[PDB]
Amino acid sequence: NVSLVDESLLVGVTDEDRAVRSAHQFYERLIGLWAPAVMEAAHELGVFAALAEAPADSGELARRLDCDARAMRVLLDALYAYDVIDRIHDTNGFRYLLSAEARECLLPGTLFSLVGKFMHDINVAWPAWRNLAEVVRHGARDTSGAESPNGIAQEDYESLVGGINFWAPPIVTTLSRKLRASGRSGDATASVLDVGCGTGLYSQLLLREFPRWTATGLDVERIATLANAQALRLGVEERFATRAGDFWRGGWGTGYDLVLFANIFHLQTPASAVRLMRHAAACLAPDGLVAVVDQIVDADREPKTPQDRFALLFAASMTNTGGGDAYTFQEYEEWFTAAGLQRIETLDTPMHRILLARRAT
Amino acid sequence: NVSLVDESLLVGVTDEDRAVRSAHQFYERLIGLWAPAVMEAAHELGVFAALAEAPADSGELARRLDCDARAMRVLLDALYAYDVIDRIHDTNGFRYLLSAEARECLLPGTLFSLVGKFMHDINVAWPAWRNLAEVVRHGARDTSGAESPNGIAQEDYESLVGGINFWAPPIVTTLSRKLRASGRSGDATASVLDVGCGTGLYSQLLLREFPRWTATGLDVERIATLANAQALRLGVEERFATRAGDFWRGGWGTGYDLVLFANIFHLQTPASAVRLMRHAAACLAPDGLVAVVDQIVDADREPKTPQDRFALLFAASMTNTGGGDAYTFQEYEEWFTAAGLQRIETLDTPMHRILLARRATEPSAVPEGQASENLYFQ
Ligand SMILES: Nc1ncnc2c1ncn2[C@@H]1O[C@H](CSCC[C@H](N)C(=O)O)[C@@H](O)[C@H]1O
Ligand SMILES: Nc1ncnc2c1ncn2[C@@H]1O[C@H](CSCC[C@H](N)C(=O)O)[C@@H](O)[C@H]1O
Repeated sequence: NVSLVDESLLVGVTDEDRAVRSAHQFYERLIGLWAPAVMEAAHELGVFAALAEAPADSGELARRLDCDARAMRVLLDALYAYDVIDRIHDTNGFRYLLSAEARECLLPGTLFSLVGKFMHDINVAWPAWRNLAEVVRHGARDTSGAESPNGIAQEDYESLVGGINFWAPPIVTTLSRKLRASGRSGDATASVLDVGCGTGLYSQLLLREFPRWTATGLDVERIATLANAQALRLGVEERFATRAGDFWRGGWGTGYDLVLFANIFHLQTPASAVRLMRHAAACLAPDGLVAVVDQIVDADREPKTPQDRFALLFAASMTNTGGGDAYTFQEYEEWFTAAGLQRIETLDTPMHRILLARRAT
Repeated sequence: NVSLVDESLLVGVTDEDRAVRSAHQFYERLIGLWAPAVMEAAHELGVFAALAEAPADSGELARRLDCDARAMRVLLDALYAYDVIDRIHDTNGFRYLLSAEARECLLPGTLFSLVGKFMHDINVAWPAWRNLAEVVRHGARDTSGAESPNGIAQEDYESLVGGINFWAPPIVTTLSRKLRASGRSGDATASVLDVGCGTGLYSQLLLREFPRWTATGLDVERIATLANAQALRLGVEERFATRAGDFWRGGWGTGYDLVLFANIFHLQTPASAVRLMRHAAACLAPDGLVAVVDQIVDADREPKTPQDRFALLFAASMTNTGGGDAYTFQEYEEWFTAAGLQRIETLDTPMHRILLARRATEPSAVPEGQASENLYFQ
């Protein structure tokens, strides 16, 4: 399906055979470089927007985009080989197009658009990844020698946050099922705090699921603007508010039934993480919950499941961009304890775990 | 498996379900960026050589390599997540180490070392891949409009040729099995021409398989130097020779029983490809064979098999580096016909296909004469 090596043709177990087999497997990993390069170049050239507007043969698309015809065929067939675009082959030749699901992912301004991820890679991640050895040499450390938090800046998040909206629906449906099995129902009011809310999608999907709930997102000015616009598109604006500014300044509020941290703790240092956890505990209502949605692994750091394997890789993505980590269950439990909280649930999602915690006293 | 997404937790019915599912699959493809970055950084830092010398925990490796302890933990655990390095468990914890098979791939100077591929990526391919958009805009067409061959240069091949040695053994095993099944044997004299031989591994492995054969490798002088050294390493130097120079000149000799083109045609334009095929036919014994080993796909260009999917991607790798293609079976058949050859076999290998061609047996359906000549010139 995805394989680039016909492994059925790598046979034997002599030392030579095993070395050759490993070399092919390592080469296949190395050529994983090619997929973001192809996809991100296609984005830069306007390929996806053009295919959505009108399906096209490769020569026609090259003319429309002022590109070389042969190179465009090569690029389009590579995108088809990655299952990113569709292609019809009949007696008239080839026509390239987007499926509805691909359109949602590849065009700007849709709910699940990956354009912000493409742009994050182009502008931030790809130059950093080429310098990874330097950061490993020197450490993700500040001028005083202390661990630094992750370095992705608010202006970079303006793109990236929309590009990670796709994570939210599986996470929110898993969380919502558990909250309903926890006696939290529709028709009862509750207040949510979404710390570092990004576009606000996690909050906004909760608002759709729980029609009497309200939610408040904390994020920086320009991100809060994005989040309010998205709430309006989703029809939950009357129950979604933002509180713009650096969340380290406080002004979070109190009485929250749910405090959500999605994709926040991996940005922290241990010192900043424990502070955030204590802040969260202080704003909880009686019977409130903290939900951490993150790349979380056991201290053994064994890649036993896809979520564990992704967490170990995500830690490298954090180091690449200046700090943070994929923290361990044991670390979260330490932070919970320090904040007077106790972990009560762990739920798996496609690429994350949800940890739920509540006040012990 | 080695998936990075737990796809059992993604639904796929509604339009929103399916968009979310595709976005996770596309994201998984995008984060393929991270693996070469981690592996190539580890090479630059000396990780693989150090682990081969002495297995160590992250903190010990950080000390030995003058790196930060936490960042080294992050790097090594990522390599472990990619199955590139292993663990050995002690009563007090574990160390990282390389398996025997991984050592052969990750250390410099071994026969199957990927180091030359790491360095090709670092020096050439990484920066090119981020400029891919501008190369698609302009194409490989020269100032006069004609397509250019691939632009990877001799200085680049000094690293890359050793870094692709790993492809050769499965290919040579498959080729040799077909040669023997067809009647060839190693206790009779035969001559092989290896055009653009690189390190010479393909013809050197053939020389080990067929102990009375000889082989001549064609390449530029700095690569021929590598090939002669490797022939000595493999014990076949008495039957392996090189001829340095631009192989597009032709005049390759006479009487060759086998003319091998491994990883050559994808570098070509259609014009240079047909010229090479004609040079091959001109040097072939009456019963000789041409073997093309390349990224080859049907004209339907459908990603049905791994080899098809890799070929379509490899075409992009050629465009990335200035020219060439993953050519189709039908294009090779054009070139065989233009050279008086006929395809007789197609064989699959892990990431390639082998085409075998012999001298044609039947004449063109168009009789000799001016009309045939005019068709030829057009
Ligand atoms: N000190 C700080 N104050 C406010 N927002 C912050 C912050 N540090 C990080 N953030 C915000 O935290 C978010 C991290 S990305 C995650 C966004 C969202 N929770 C999601 O999972 O999709 C960004 O929107 C970023 O601007
Ligand atoms: N015009 C030319 N004349 C001579 N050698 C050339 C050439 N163009 C390319 N080459 C050589 O062709 C090789 C291409 S890489 C393939 C090497 C080998 N056949 C293998 O498959 O491993 C390089 O060694 C390069 O130096």
